[PDB]
Amino acid sequence: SEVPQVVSLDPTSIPIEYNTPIHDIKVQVYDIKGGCNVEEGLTIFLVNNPGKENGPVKISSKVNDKQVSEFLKDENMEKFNVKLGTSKHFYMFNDNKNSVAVGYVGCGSVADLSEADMKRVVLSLVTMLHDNKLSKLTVVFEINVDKNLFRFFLETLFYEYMTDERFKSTDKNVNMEYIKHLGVYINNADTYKEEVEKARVYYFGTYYASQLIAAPSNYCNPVSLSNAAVELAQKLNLEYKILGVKELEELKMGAYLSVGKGSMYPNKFIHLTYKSKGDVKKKIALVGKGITFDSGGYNLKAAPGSMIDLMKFDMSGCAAVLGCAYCVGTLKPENVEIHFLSAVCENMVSKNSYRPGDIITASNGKTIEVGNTDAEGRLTLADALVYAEKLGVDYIVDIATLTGAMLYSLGTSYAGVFGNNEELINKILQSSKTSNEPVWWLPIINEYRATLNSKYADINQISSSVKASSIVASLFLKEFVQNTAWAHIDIAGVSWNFKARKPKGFGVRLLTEFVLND
Amino acid sequence: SEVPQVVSLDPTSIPIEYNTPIHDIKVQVYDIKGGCNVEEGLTIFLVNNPGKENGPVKISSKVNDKQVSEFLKDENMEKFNVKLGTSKHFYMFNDNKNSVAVGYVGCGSVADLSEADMKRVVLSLVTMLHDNKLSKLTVVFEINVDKNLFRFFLETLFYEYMTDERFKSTNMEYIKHLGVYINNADTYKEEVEKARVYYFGTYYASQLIAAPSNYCNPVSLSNAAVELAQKLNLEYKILGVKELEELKMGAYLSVGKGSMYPNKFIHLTYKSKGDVKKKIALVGKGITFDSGGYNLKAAPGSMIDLMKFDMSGCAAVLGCAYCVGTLKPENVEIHFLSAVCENMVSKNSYRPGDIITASNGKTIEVGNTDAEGRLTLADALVYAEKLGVDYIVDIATLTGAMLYSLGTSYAGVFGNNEELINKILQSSKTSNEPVWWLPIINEYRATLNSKYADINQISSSVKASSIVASLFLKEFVQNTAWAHIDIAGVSWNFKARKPKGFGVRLLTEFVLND
Amino acid sequence: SEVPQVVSLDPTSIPIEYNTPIHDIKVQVYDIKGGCNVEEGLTIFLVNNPGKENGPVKISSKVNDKQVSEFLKDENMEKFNVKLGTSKHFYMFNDNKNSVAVGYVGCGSVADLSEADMKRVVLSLVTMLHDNKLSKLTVVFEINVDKNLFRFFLETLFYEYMTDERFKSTDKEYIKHLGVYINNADTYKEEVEKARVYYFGTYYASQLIAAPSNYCNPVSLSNAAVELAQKLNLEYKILGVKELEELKMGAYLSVGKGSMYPNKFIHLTYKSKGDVKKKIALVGKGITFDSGGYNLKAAPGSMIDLMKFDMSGCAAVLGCAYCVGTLKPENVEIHFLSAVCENMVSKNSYRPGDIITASNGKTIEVGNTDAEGRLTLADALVYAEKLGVDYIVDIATLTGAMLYSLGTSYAGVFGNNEELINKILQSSKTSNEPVWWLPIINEYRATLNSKYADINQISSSVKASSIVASLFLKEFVQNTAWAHIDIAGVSWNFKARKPKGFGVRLLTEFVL
Amino acid sequence: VNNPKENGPVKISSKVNDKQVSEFLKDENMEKFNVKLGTSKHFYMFNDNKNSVAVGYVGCGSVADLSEADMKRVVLSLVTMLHDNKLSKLTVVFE
Ligand SMILES: Nc1ccc(C(=O)N[C@@H](C(=O)NO)c2ccc(-n3cccn3)cc2)cc1
Ligand SMILES: Nc1ccc(C(=O)N[C@@H](C(=O)NO)c2ccc(-n3cccn3)cc2)cc1
Ligand SMILES: Nc1ccc(C(=O)N[C@@H](C(=O)NO)c2ccc(-n3cccn3)cc2)cc1
Ligand SMILES: [Zn+2]
Ligand SMILES: [Zn+2]
Ligand SMILES: [Zn+2]
Ligand SMILES: [Zn+2]
Ligand SMILES: [Zn+2]
Ligand SMILES: [Zn+2]
Repeated sequence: SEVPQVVSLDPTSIPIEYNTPIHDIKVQVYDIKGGCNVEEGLTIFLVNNPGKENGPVKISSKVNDKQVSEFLKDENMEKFNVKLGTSKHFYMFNDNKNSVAVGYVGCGSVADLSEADMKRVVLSLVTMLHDNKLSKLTVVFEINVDKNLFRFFLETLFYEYMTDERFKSTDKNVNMEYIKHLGVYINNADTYKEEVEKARVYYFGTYYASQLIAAPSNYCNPVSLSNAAVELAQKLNLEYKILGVKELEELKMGAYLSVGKGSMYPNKFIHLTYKSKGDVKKKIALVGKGITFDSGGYNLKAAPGSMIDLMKFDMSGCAAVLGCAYCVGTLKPENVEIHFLSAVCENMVSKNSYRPGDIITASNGKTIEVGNTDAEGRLTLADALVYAEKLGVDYIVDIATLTGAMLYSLGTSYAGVFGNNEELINKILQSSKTSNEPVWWLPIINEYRATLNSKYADINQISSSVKASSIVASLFLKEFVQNTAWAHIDIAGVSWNFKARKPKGFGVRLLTEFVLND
Repeated sequence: SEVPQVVSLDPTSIPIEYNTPIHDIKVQVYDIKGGCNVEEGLTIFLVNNPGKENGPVKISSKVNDKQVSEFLKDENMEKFNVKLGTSKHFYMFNDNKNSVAVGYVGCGSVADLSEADMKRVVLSLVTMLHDNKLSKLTVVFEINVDKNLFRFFLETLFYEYMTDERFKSTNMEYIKHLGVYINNADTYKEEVEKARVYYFGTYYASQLIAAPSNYCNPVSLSNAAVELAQKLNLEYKILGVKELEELKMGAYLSVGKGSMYPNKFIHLTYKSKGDVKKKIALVGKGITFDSGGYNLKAAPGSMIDLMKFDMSGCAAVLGCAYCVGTLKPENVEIHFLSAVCENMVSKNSYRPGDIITASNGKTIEVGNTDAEGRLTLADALVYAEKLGVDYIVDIATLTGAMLYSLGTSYAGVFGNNEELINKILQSSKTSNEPVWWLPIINEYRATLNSKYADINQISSSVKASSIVASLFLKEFVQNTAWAHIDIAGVSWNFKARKPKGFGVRLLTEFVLND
Repeated sequence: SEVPQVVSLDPTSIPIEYNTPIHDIKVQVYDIKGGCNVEEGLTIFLVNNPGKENGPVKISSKVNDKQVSEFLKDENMEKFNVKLGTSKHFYMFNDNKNSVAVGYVGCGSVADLSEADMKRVVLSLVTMLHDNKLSKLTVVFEINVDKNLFRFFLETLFYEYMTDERFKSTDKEYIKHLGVYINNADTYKEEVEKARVYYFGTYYASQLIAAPSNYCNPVSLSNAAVELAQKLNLEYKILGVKELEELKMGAYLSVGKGSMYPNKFIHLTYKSKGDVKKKIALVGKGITFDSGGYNLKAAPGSMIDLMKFDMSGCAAVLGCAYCVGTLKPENVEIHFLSAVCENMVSKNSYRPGDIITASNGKTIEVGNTDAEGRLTLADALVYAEKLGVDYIVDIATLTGAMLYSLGTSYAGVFGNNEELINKILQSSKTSNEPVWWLPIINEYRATLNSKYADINQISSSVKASSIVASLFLKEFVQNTAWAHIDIAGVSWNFKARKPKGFGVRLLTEFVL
Repeated sequence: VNNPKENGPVKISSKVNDKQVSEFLKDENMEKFNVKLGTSKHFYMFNDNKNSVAVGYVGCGSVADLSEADMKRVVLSLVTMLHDNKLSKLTVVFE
């Protein structure tokens, strides 16, 4: 529980902001049919023009104000177009003679708006919120979006609006003033109202996971992260248990322990549990990769493009699980038992570090020849999957920044999912669709399995020949699940937003939807 | 057209073996429910042991021979195990006193054998043949295979058995009879002659791919297509530089600029002898050699010595053309396309940064001359859609990124139509040439937005080169069903140091089963 | 104070030779207006020939010897030329009939000789000293040199003549007298002992730099500074980890985290005895060894075996402390600062991506553990400005890019004050340690803008790292004249396989 | 506009010969925007004539004597508004 220090200035806990300015925002949903009120703050219309590519702006919604309605006519709006991402700001006086702010965001020419498109819409909106000291934002939906897409709008709005300033001292912002009220005008409002607080919950679950990932490795270490996980479970009322080295030694988790050997921070295995109240019908184990930092070990990340400075994100799998625990813990689904697992450790270079060629013994008795100390993620997950299967669970779903090859496979937008079961994979894909976190199905090719045949150990950690590292890794993971439905989500490519220089908190909504939609 | 020479010793044609020793093999299929006759040749049993991993060998089938039956009892065969690929064969005299050879090949503990599993068995079997001077091989199937897997067995057996000696010189003779004992033999008989056809289509493509680039050039390869079309009776037309200039195929022509061999656009055609109901265009990448151009393949692992294989897509199309021309399917019109050229380093070569104009008017900013395949395919796809077809399917060793994606076993398929892709995937299953569906992610498309040209050839940032290339290709098909099969990883058999002839059976099953 | 050991054979102190064979050399300066006596030893004439490139040698000086004068006539000397660096030895009997050795060194055809020219002159002369068991060296200046260049001749003569054998278990006759014949001898005499002082300050810096990282560590080096301050008479204080924690020097401490050697902040002080009118703080980068950390110097050309030199800035300041401590200037107060530590790979090491907090409250996102010098200099600079000084000047082997900028001969100087830079440049001319002024380009500053911390350690795009580093440093000086001398390129003499001791004379001329 | 402090509020010094825009360019209204170098906002409104006018600002930082890299950032910020606007006339006021 106590975080070890080298100097007295070393942080002993990960700073966590629970009460975000977003949670202070009062969200009200009105039916657009009853007319719009252009009173205080900024009012933004989400407008499209089907068919006409980059067509003119036409405000369909009825506005309950003669001066604002006259301003927003068609003859005045024709000079602006609905190009996706386009925004405009308006200044005018209403019937009361008050300075009001009005504008719009282009939502393109396509009806059924996409998901990447919506993010561009949201980002465009956030630009209008930034550098402007508003108190209320009013969004008018002159487009049709299903309940899932609507919730996604708020989730993304909250997340992109929110700025992480935990580590600013002298460069904090002077002009950061979040709105206090959010008005939403949409048709058939009563069906969308339920999605607001669902969106707010998903927001923080994602934002919580984002905060953990964003925190540097000196702040976020195996101990402080486990402490933060405990603190989260306590606030939610989840059963929690943190296993230390002695307990892990008795469980004979040789793969997991070997990775953490070179670290000054003791291994910490996180095990949170949510037990729905009543007739538990589904038992689920969520496993997340929890490497607080990945130096690569003696196979040091010294090669160009290894991006060692980024490897604080290597606990994103773990962060996704904890963010989910919040959403699950808050929303309180019924008829489900969920285990949130993460074998947390740090991959470092030391006299105590494990060496290339070292043969270790996993907790299931299988001996593993280490071919590369930088392939540690599959080593920790191996023991984690054994732990998970021992729980007697129905579904085992691991999520991990496992292979860099994912950048060459699916890239930065789509995550890859592997598995040994077609129904479990289909549920992940279905959860991917409704959670609005894109994932693509990749194959586990058994012909490659022969390249893992060790001369001395039971199985090789890595392949010498096959360069399909994403599939080979899955072949390795597949060996540590004997008779349980298992899916593997590789989020190495999608976890970090290279453009925004911040985490996505990817997986939180996907996993939560996976649990809820079951 | 005559192949140009630097010296008189430079070859002017690709040597091709049309009449292979495989074609001389008489195949006989018997039903296993009746006992085996072990008179002549070599007799091999395909045996497994479900449950018992690496279990002992048990010959279930009754053998009509007293001396061989003693050999095949349980007490002697138990000393052998069924580990996948393991084999043993002994030489002995039968009841009449003739020298026969008997043995087995291990087929593992899993029932439903895969194709890689089946391939390993065949390899094990072929090793015994490369060490055999006799006349007959008899294979006894004590394992379960559907009609497709059995046909795949023969296809693979024929393909692996055959040895390419065109470039050798300067210990065996091929068998003349093949005996097969399998259950429900009468249903599998139809697959025998189909397999032999699929065999040569693959092996033909292999010969083209295996042929060095000094032998196989844009001229000699185009000549070979003519030679193939003439033997089959396919409408053929080879477009030269002047016609390609008039068609304004600027991307395609720019790639071949640095080559001493003129560009040759291959257009073969199979028209059914009736009412064409589906019209299909098959486009194949035809780079006879890929040096990479001024973006030279000098980085480690660039494998420039391998880049004769860069015409494998074309080889697949030609191989398919063989099968289609031979099998003669009905109600279909098929166009076999390949923009053939050579990517070389010269004063005449095209440069990085060059902006070129494709035949559809779109300008392309070249970011890397080693990405020449998509440039040639760009014009090839434009040519295809003008043909007015229902399906356009390109196949090409396009991206090395496939090696990190699916590897050397599975090829990747992209497309703009889900039904066409499903037809390809269904075709992958029956041909047993494995393909996995990969996504065209439209979010990446913005990275192809050039500052000066209409579209970028490559992305500066996004390293998912396999998806970006597909995004590029998609720009040259406007309103036609199009699929893209990336076979860069699967085309060459690195362990065996030879081509796979990948795509031939995949594409042929696609046209036939459609 | 006590140096930690892994094995008992690990050294606990930097061997230092204070009394070099150079110091036992009795130096005599005579005015040439009166003739040279070719009595004993080797006598070498420094000769020029204006206009002709490699023209003949003509010895102008009067020699108080009939036979040597006849030998040194024009008809005999014409077969030799004055090509810059050329040397010749002569054998002859003098008037009393004693075997004396005489010769010359070519000084080219150009009047105002440069420094590379003079070094070649000095080096060529040293060659005659190394293969000869001589007892006396007499140098006659038949060329024109200002008082400053003359001192440099002696400086370079002393430094190159001297051989460092501290780490030899083998070995293998320094001269005891040095005679100098020059016109206006009475003005050059004052430069004689000044050169000897500048010499050792330089040679002192060389010894510290040349000393391997197992000998010269944060503790042993800090001990040497204490030892140095004591042999002088400077107020000294070495801050250890506990007080540095209370001063909250988080950037500096993070770099030393992975080391077996505790951080040691060197703070020597020279306070004049009168009305201190200028207060100066000299900060030196003090990395006793630079492994690069988790961003290990594993790439080809990283020259990791050289990274013992990464304390050259500190060695320069200490060398300055010696010269200043010896010459004792008036009306000046000088603080000699150096945040000494070791950048190593360990479980305790700081990681890439780590956010640390400097002593001025600014949070820093570490992008590369091999950019540790600016991290240590940041806290050192905050400490420096707290002293309330007029000038803050740091000197450091900070960026390897300097080899691509100015190379190995010229050092780069950056700053936020133009008058301070001109004084540094002015010192470069008189110290004869070449320095070129480089710009701090504010357009690059945006590349140091961190997403989470106050400021980034490194830039993502811009490869002008020497400038980027300077932009980082500028953030830790709020309202004080500050100059930064990047000596990564000039610190090591790659051809001679030894340190240059660069910066010592430059800084001393700046103070004095 | 600049604010000699750092990322401080926007204050329009210039007198505007328009009652409606002057109301917009008031201190109470421009205070919500800051002068960070390159930051910009433009609004659309009707003037006294009831014509659609577009008004805005570009932040020129807190330093007086603008550099050359500084001016480019200002210009780019200005150019972005031109590329996203079907305007006919651009008016730049140098405060
Ligand atoms: N021989 C091998 C095979 C696979 C790997 C591999 O997949 N490494 C992982 C890793 O570090 N696991 O702990 C990996 C490397 C880079 C990235 N990466 C993700 C964004 C950028 N880079 C992700 C995962 C390494 C070495
Ligand atoms: N900037 C880029 C982007 C993509 C590529 C690329 O995919 N290149 C292709 C190619 O050169 N096609 O002609 C490629 C590279 C490697 C391989 N390869 C296949 C088996 C081994 N290597 C195949 C194709 C090259 C440069
Ligand atoms: N991404 C970066 C950017 C700059 C540096 C850098 O400045 N490295 C310095 C250094 O060691 N700082 O502590 C550096 C590197 C090489 C040399 N070098 C000097 C003689 C030869 N090489 C000197 C300094 C390192 C990594
Ligand atoms: Zn790793
Ligand atoms: Zn990892
Ligand atoms: Zn290429
Ligand atoms: Zn190619
Ligand atoms: Zn360094
Ligand atoms: Zn350094």
